[PDB]
Amino acid sequence: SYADCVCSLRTSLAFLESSVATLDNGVQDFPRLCHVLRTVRHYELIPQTT
Amino acid sequence: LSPLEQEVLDEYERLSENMKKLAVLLDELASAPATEILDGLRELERKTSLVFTLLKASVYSIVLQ
Amino acid sequence: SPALLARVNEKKAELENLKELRDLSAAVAAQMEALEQKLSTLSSGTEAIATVLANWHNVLRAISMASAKIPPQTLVRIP
Amino acid sequence: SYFEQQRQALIEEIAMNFEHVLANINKLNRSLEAVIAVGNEFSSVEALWSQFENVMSWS
Amino acid sequence: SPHEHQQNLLLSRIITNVEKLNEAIMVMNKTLQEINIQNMNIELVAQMFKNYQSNVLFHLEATDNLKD
Amino acid sequence: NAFEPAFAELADAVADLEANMMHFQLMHESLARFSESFASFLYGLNMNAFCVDFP
Amino acid sequence: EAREAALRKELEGVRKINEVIEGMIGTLERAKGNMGTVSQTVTNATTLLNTWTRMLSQTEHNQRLILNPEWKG
Amino acid sequence: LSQTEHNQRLILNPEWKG
Amino acid sequence: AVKARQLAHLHSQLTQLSHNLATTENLMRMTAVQAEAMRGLGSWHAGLFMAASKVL
Amino acid sequence: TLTEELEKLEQQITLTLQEIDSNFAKAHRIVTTSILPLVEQYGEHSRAVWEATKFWKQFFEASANV
Amino acid sequence: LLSAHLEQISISCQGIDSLPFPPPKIFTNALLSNPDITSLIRDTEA
Repeated sequence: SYADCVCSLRTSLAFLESSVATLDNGVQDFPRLCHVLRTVRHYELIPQTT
Repeated sequence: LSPLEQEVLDEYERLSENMKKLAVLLDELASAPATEILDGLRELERKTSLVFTLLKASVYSIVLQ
Repeated sequence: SPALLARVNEKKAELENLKELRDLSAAVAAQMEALEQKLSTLSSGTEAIATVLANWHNVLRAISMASAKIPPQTLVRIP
Repeated sequence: SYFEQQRQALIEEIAMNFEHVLANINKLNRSLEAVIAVGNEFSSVEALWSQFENVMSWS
Repeated sequence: SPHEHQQNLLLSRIITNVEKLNEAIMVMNKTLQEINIQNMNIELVAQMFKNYQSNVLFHLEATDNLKD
Repeated sequence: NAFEPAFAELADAVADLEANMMHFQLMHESLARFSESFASFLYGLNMNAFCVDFP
Repeated sequence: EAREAALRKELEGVRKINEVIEGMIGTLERAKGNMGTVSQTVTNATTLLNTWTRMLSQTEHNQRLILNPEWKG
Repeated sequence: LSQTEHNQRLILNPEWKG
Repeated sequence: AVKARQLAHLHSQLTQLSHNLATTENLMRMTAVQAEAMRGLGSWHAGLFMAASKVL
Repeated sequence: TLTEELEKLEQQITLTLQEIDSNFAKAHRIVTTSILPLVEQYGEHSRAVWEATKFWKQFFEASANV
Repeated sequence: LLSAHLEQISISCQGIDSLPFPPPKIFTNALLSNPDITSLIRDTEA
């Protein structure tokens, strides 16, 4: 029982580590653009012609 | 119809207000104590075992030995 | 007695397994926390693109109002 | 039917908050059941010290 | 024996948490699967504008480009 | 008219609430009896120590 | 008018819902106070258990001192 | 389109300021 | 009974583990690709509006 | 010593089991906390993006359809 | 149907809030929270 538990749980954590690792390699650039667009977000619109 | 308007408007206003109260109250009421409860209860297990579970231990030990 | 010595050896192995399981569970929860951080970052990026749709949506409606002219001042908002 | 349109939109808003609260209580109810499930170690223990207080009014 | 009773009870609350956890995960995967369908469209459009930029860049560089 | 199955879901939720609340009521009573026994226990223990505090 | 019938029936159903809501919020706040009592109860229980813990600790210390071959008043 | 490319390259630049 | 429950827990664990790992690996790789796609997309549109600002 | 270590390690085992349960439930709480609404928000914004692409896709379809 | 759902929820609401949950009919708390002069038990029922 415990053998299956440790092996399977270890594999689970390993794949979770893989998940987060690839996510680091593929999402780490977002905060830059997030800060950028947060600075760009100042929007207000009143159509003078309408 | 202004009376129908007043009815549905006021009634739904009460419902929306009550639902906001529901969300806030239910979330806090059922979230805040929950963590405290389980923390104190895992510690309670750690404590109660030292009076009751040890009682079973000693009983088994003596009766078997 | 010696059989019980073997029993405690079995329990030793079980406790070692349990310690490893505990360590793994802690690591799991740590990964869940990290996961939540990354998911938040993802949602931030999505919000950015939602801002982009807001730009083009206002564009389209602004044009359609000018395009649909079928019979003013310059007051606008410049953040 | 302008107010009827408002009625439709507002009852849908009500339904949104309604279902939102439903999901909240569901995850909470799971917490509740888990809590009592962990807390059910008080049957024999309570019975034991119930016998204690019973024997206090015995001798 | 009493230790075993305690262990079985803790194991019971464990198993209940296991089932609740995994049921939530089933909902998670189901949600993501439904979401996934609403992503390929956007992915296609992304690659479309990507190659648009690539090809127009290559052609502008071919003609009298007006970059830096 | 609009929230018929929604109210059916509410009926189910309140049923679960009734179950959990009954367990709370019961278990709190159990703990009340527990606490009262141990309270009176240690109370009298303190009383004996309060009366004949040893050297 | 049919609109008046719709108006009154709307008020009736929504008011029934409101009354049920009022009782529901009252139930929840009552439960809030109950949970507060519960928290205080277990807090006190933990305190007593800790008192017992210290009692057993010092009891062991005292027992070791009692069986010590040397001891004075 | 030209300046858009320039801006895009600046956007994906790891370094950038207001 | 005891080991029946042990293996019941183990079977539930392993079953849902396979499910979760499928979810994890597949959708994570997919979403990483989706993320980079959205990245380039939004960057292109950002520069589009940048050039519009310079056009003003 | 023998029965002493027996009971000691037995208590350690029980404690460790409860600890494992605690960590497990912690992971459960993390998932049930706000991950589901978080992805719902993600998908909502994604849905908005699809509404964004709903326009320009028409032109690509038109190009394919001459 | 409609009234059945309303009545059902109301029944559960009544049965739940009407639950005589254990109130402060407790000795223990004050017994070891209010260290005062000895007496039998004096629940601060003010």
